Amino acid sequence: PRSLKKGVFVDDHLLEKVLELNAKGEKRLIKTWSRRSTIVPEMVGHTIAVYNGKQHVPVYITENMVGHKLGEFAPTRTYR
Amino acid sequence: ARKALIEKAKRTPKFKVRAYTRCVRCGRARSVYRFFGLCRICLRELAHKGQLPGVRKASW
Amino acid sequence: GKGDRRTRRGKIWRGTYGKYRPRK
Amino acid sequence: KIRIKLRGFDHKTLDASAQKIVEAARRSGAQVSGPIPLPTRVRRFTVIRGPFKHKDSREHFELRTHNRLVDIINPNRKTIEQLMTLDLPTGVEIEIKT
Amino acid sequence: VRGGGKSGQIDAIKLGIARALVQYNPDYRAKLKPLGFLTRDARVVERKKYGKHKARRAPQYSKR
Amino acid sequence: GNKIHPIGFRLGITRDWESRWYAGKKQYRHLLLEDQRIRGLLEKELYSAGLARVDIERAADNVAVTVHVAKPGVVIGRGGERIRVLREELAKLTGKNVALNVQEVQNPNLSAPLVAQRVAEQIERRFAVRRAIKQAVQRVMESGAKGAKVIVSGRIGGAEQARTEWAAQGRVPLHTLRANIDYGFALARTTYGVLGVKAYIFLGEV
RNA sequence: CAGGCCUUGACAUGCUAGGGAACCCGGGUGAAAGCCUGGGGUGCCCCGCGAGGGGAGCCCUAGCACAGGUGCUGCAUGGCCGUCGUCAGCUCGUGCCGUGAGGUGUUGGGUUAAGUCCCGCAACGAGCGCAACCCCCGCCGUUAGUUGCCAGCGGUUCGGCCGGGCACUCUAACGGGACUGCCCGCGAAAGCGGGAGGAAGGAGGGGACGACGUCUGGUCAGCAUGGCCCUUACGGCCUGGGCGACACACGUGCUACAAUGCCCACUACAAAGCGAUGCCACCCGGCAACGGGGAGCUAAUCGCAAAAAGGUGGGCCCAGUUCGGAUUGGGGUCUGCAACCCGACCCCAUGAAGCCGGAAUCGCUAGUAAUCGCGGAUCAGCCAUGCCGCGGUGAAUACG
Ligand SMILES: [K+]
Ligand SMILES: [K+]
Ligand SMILES: [K+]
Ligand SMILES: [Mg+2]
Ligand SMILES: [Mg+2]
Ligand SMILES: [Mg+2]
Ligand SMILES: [Mg+2]
Ligand SMILES: [Mg+2]
Ligand SMILES: [Mg+2]
Ligand SMILES: [Mg+2]
Ligand SMILES: [Mg+2]
Ligand SMILES: [Mg+2]
Ligand SMILES: [Mg+2]
Ligand SMILES: [Mg+2]
Ligand SMILES: [Mg+2]
Ligand SMILES: [Mg+2]
Ligand SMILES: [Mg+2]
Ligand SMILES: [Mg+2]
Ligand SMILES: [Mg+2]
Ligand SMILES: [Mg+2]
Ligand SMILES: [Mg+2]
Ligand SMILES: [Mg+2]
Ligand SMILES: [Mg+2]
Ligand SMILES: [Mg+2]
Ligand SMILES: [Mg+2]
Ligand SMILES: [Mg+2]
Ligand SMILES: [Mg+2]
Ligand SMILES: [Mg+2]
Ligand SMILES: [Mg+2]
Ligand SMILES: [Mg+2]
Ligand SMILES: [Mg+2]
Ligand SMILES: [Mg+2]
Ligand SMILES: [Mg+2]
Ligand SMILES: [Mg+2]
Ligand SMILES: [Mg+2]
Ligand SMILES: [Mg+2]
Ligand SMILES: [Mg+2]
Ligand SMILES: [Mg+2]
Ligand SMILES: [Zn+2]
Repeated sequence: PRSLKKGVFVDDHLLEKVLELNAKGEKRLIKTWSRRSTIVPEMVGHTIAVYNGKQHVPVYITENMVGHKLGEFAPTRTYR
Repeated sequence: ARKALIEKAKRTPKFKVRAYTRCVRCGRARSVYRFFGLCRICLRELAHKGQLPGVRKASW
Repeated sequence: GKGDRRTRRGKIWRGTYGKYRPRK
Repeated sequence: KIRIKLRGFDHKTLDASAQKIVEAARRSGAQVSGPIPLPTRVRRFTVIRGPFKHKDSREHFELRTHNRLVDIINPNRKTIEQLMTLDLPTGVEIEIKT
Repeated sequence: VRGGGKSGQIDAIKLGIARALVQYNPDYRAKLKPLGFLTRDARVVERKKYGKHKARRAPQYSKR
Repeated sequence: GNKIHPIGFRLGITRDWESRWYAGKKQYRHLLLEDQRIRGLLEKELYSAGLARVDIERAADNVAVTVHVAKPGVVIGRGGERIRVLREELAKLTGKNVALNVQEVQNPNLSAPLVAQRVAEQIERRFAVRRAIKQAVQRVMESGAKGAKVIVSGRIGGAEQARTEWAAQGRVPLHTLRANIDYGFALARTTYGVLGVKAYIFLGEV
């Protein structure tokens, strides 16, 4: 039962940094702190290193994991 | 209540959802009333002194 | 009971409105 | 038709002061609509008595805002003489509406 | 009738009726008093105190 | 750790507020931070004058600020050289064309805050505590009064273990509302920490 | 906590110096901080015809005096609070008794909620406490009618809507009233037990009030403060994370396990409060949360606001059920820069435990318990089932 509204949020830090990598083919890795940003299509086939709060975790973004947010793939806590 | 945090006054939050009352008298940031700008403690003190017009000891 | 979101009481207790408890 | 509300914290001043406006017209105006009470708006403040913990103590404080009406029907022109600058209260506020 | 609840009112009505019924004929007090309909029930919702869940009902303390 | 403030406990009765004025939920706080800041400067300044009370009245941008002092001299100054500085220094903080009286305390030995300050001073002056207390009560108990009492906190004479010395005379029925007990607290900074002096002076009755 | 950064600072008072005044708009890299940089801009004093020169305020660099620490010590401390405990007790003055610590008073008999009062007494009196003066509730009056009503009577757009009246209700100021005063019985008194009259009867209910002191009680993270300790950092900025973890255990609670009950209709009766950049009537879109538009409020005048339990009618027929609503898929609305971690709120689908709880253990003596709903502080929103108040309905029992 998730939600947000009409305007799908994404931080332009990497947006105008992810598409900017497209107008040149592709790239490899992107160091980010903004896990607040919603994963959109122009990312599919990329590798975004998200931040735990300690380190940057590589995250090969895929087709299905679109509607989700970067943070959902960067587990914060460490357990048994 | 480190001076560095009594900077709250900024009003230059960059995002208004960062603003936060904070007692004007003791810097208190945890039980600050609106109508006084004073925390629950400071309010008790000055109230006793009578430096808060009208504010009397309620009973009933 | 006061804990069933979809009942008259559910809404009242939770102090909300909706299909199961319209605003007059 | 002179409506003048009287709001204050002190029911004695806002009361005497209120009966000041009443006579400063009973010598130059309609019998006036007399001094009307009007419910008081109490504001309560409840705080844990001491600092740190002890959440079961607390002390209760209230700010009682008393009110009044007065109201001088018959816009007497001779009344504003006695009711111009012949006041004395210190914690009272006054609203004038015709 | 106004204020309160229908059962409170029922008792209020009980007063007026006997209070008016007395003004009508003061010789009626002598028969009403023995059953005190002339008395005003002072029992009123007792205030809620702090520290207590509701006036008298106190919180529950664990393995003291 | 009990006992309510004697003043706060007697506001509606034998004892009136030190700030009389109505305000709305939009200005009350402002007319307070300021109203308080007034007491802030006046306290640091008119110290030597020995300021007992600092009433303050307000209206449409008006201000009373009646300052009660034992020695009004230091207040006013040379002819009027000072009561002018501290009024221009005052109205500077708050552009409200503020008045500024200077009442005189008839017998400062019935002014609890003063009596407290007195004892407080003597303590910073390495004096003997018990004496000052006994004296204070006497001075106050002699200048008329139906009762009096003084309480110095702890760490007496720099003594490792804090204590609490007091002594008093006449009556000081803190439980009776219809009394009138000027209360006055005075701190006392030292080389070995703070001390707290408290003063009570049972003046009238009904 | 990790990482990127400032280091005379985010904030005080000052200082000697190269320099440009102030303060306005820019651009690079940036996660943001920062850091590098571009123009706009030459006001104010005393000189000088002028170029310009030296000063004021301000800011800027480099070096100072110093800022800053929610760093340690609540046994170095102030202040405030908790606690025994609203328990009825703790003391003093003078006298008297003891070599003395100390005693007497305060013990004793009656009595009381009470060191409350009476009677006794080498004690006579006092303080601090009890009580009483303060608040709220219960009856009546006086003052006061843009809130009350045909109480009356006159017009109904049948709405106290009109007229106009304050009498009622109420609102809120001020007073009246209760004193064991009156009657009988007991007593020596104080004061019991009964009766009358009264709204109210013997502290009429409920508050605020908590003595000398005791826990080396609590708080250095509210604040204040002595002493230690750090100063390119234990100080400061920021982005992100964590305070929300989960094999487990406990406290306080919420919702239940159902028929005296649960649904859906329709209907009736409260009090307190709150409402500018906020309550939001009404109308329209949507199942709805909510969205549009939009009247009124500056608030006894408008709004929050439906009170709910109750009542009338209908359904369910004893089933894990039309009980219970956990969990989990979906699809949405909002606030907010932003709801992954980690927000409520709708709507569809899911429909878990739970048939009243071992040993133990808690509350409450009357408008109390139990039960029902309403408001507020804080607050963008909210994780409030918390807390502080509010008013409906309204018991059981106390031999001892
Ligand atoms: K129930
Ligand atoms: K201690
Ligand atoms: K289960
Ligand atoms: Mg958005
Ligand atoms: Mg500090
Ligand atoms: Mg906030
Ligand atoms: Mg705050
Ligand atoms: Mg159900
Ligand atoms: Mg109740
Ligand atoms: Mg007192
Ligand atoms: Mg020139
Ligand atoms: Mg301690
Ligand atoms: Mg302490
Ligand atoms: Mg500790
Ligand atoms: Mg003696
Ligand atoms: Mg002997
Ligand atoms: Mg002797
Ligand atoms: Mg003795
Ligand atoms: Mg004895
Ligand atoms: Mg006594
Ligand atoms: Mg009446
Ligand atoms: Mg007798
Ligand atoms: Mg008392
Ligand atoms: Mg300790
Ligand atoms: Mg302890
Ligand atoms: Mg301690
Ligand atoms: Mg926590
Ligand atoms: Mg329950
Ligand atoms: Mg049942
Ligand atoms: Mg609609
Ligand atoms: Mg619709
Ligand atoms: Mg979240
Ligand atoms: Mg069953
Ligand atoms: Mg009891
Ligand atoms: Mg609620
Ligand atoms: Mg809220
Ligand atoms: Mg939650
Ligand atoms: Mg709630
Ligand atoms: Zn404060």
